[PDB]
Amino acid sequence: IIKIRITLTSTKVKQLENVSSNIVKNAEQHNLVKKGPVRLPTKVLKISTRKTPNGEGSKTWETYEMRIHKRYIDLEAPVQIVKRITQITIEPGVDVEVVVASN
Amino acid sequence: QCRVCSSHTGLIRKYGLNICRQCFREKANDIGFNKFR
Amino acid sequence: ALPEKVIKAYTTVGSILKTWTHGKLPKLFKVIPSLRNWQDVIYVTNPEEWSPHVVYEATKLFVSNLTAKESQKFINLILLERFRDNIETSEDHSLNYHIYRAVKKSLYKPSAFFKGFLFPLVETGCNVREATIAGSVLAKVSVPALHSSAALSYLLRLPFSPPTTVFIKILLDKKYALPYQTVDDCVYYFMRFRILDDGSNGEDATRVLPVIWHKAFLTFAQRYKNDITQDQRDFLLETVRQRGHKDIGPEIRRELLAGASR
Amino acid sequence: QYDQIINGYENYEEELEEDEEQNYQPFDMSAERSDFESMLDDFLDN
Amino acid sequence: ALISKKRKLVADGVFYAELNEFFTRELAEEGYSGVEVRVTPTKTEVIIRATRTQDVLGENGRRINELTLLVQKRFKYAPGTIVLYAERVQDRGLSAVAQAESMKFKLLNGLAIRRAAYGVVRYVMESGAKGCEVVVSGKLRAARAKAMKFADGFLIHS
RNA sequence: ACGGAAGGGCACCACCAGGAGUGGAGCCUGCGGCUUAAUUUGACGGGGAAACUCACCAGGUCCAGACACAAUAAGGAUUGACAGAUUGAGAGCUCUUUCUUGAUUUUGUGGGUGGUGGUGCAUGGCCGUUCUUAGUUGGUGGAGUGAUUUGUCUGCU
Ligand SMILES: [Mg+2]
Ligand SMILES: [Zn+2]
Repeated sequence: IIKIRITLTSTKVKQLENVSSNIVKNAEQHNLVKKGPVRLPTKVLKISTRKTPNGEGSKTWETYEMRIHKRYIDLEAPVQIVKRITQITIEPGVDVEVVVASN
Repeated sequence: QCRVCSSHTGLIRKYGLNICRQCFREKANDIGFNKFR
Repeated sequence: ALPEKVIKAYTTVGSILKTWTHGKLPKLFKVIPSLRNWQDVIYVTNPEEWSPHVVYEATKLFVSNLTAKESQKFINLILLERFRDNIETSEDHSLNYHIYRAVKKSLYKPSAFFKGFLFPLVETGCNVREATIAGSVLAKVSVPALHSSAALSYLLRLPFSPPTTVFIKILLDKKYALPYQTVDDCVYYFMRFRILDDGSNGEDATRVLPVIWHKAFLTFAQRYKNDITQDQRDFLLETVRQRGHKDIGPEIRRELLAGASR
Repeated sequence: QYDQIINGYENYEEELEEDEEQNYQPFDMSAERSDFESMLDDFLDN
Repeated sequence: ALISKKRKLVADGVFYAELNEFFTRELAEEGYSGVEVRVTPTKTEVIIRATRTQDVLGENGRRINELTLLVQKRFKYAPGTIVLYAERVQDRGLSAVAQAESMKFKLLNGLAIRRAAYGVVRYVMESGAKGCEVVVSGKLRAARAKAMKFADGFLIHS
């Protein structure tokens, strides 16, 4: 009997939501008790970059961006279900994390 | 120095990446930094 | 596992040897060559995080205080590592001058160098840079005729690549006294590149051979034309006929013809 | 002369394997120099 | 170990970037298509999707070792915590010759009939095969003749 | 091509109406200038900054030459472990030892090793800029021997 918390972090929402809905429906279709995929605020990391490369012309400015989305799902299952689901769900772009403790 | 082009100058020493701005602007797309706005 | 005394003392000495630039080396670092297990102790000092100065000076100390096998283990596990690491991680892909002078201090024992530096280098992804640099090392340093002949005879049996031919060229430009067996390995090397019409060829038979192979063939045919038999000379003049150069081919052939068999 | 050294150059990994098989010893303090921990004590006292 | 989350992920992006760069520069004459790095509990698996693996896996596998050590020596991995696999050409699970000799040597060495065939079919289907079929015909230590088919995945016959 | 013929835009790096100012003051900071043994240097240099960064100064040190070649050398050419002499500002540096020695020669010559020698030619190519293409192009057709022309225009938009 293991009560585990899972947290995903990704920049591409399609792969992240693919993995999220996969884990959701795969966790309920074999009867588990869970808290649905809770959605943390998409943090938008921006980088201010000067328009001027060569010292010609006045100084005006620009901006680069990244959107980082994070989800979390809570579950209760044995050791084998967690191992197998963690091995099966591995995807590129999406970063999965499995924590066992509840403190 | 910039771990790409032997340059003491331009160094983005932030986050431990240490690429000068010229090379970091090129490697930006391979690192993960893309043009949104 | 080691005593915690050794752990803390040589982690302290390993924090000393990160920044050391002049004066005298630590007392605990100069008593390591005298140890029966210097290799369990030299790791606590953290070998990859010494400054180039400590690389040069530890090279001097350990290649001048250890035996041949111990100098080989040292030059292989630390010097070759730091060499490749400073060439690979630098940004003009150059080598520091202290690591260099250290390689020059590891070629004072040519057996330890060749067996521990050159040979595990050439057989682990020796690119053109590391061999321009190590080729410069070997091209600058004076090495005994016996260890030079043996290293030559090892580089000859190696798979063909432009760096290894740079090396063979360099050891042939030495123009020392090779035993008849070394000259045999040379002739066999320069033989393996001809095309056998009877149905037995590898890739060396039809491949494009650089300027360095014809220069090494030229220097070989220049210094050791009197130390090859008539048969081997006919095989080599055959390799000249098939795989000859526009300008160097005729001069290699002329340097084989102007010689007396043994 | 030559036949002795080329079997050591060409087969240096096998001769290193045999030298390391015959002559490997674990860290022993009483089998080093016996005035060595005298130097461990002499350096660690500054 | 232990870098801040954003810095961890960005440095992993830089890692993939740099290894992709090095692998595009090195395996240019081996039809290199791409790479994928899988982080596992014990080791790190750098899979090389290169459309000429017979050269990437040279004599005695040498050219892979020589590469791993490189991707080790500069990135400072502990000897054994980095492993390079190839994907396309010299994948011995896509050559029916090596698997009929694998089955011949599985039955000759004295294994089982279903373990040899399901093991060979699973290994073929693990190496990136669209499908596999293995037919075992004969006596099977009996007095009457028997034929078995071990099909898995997807094949075309016409 | 060019116009400083005229005509339109169409604009707060233009003007109106203002608003806040700056220029005057102290202090900061960059540039010039002078001064300096040096006051590193480019035209913001991520150029923030007592060591570092230093690229500039006053001195003290190392390490040189691949090699070839001629003498020496084993009854010594000279390389390594140390202790005191040291020793000036800090290190080395040399000679008396206990010692390793043990040809790595010491010294003098030459064409170039060394190119961890930089400059140039050709070739492939990557990053920086421009006509920063924002009205051009060519294709058939017509006219002209031709440069050229028409398309690409009176109109109106
Ligand atoms: Mg016309
Ligand atoms: Zn750069």
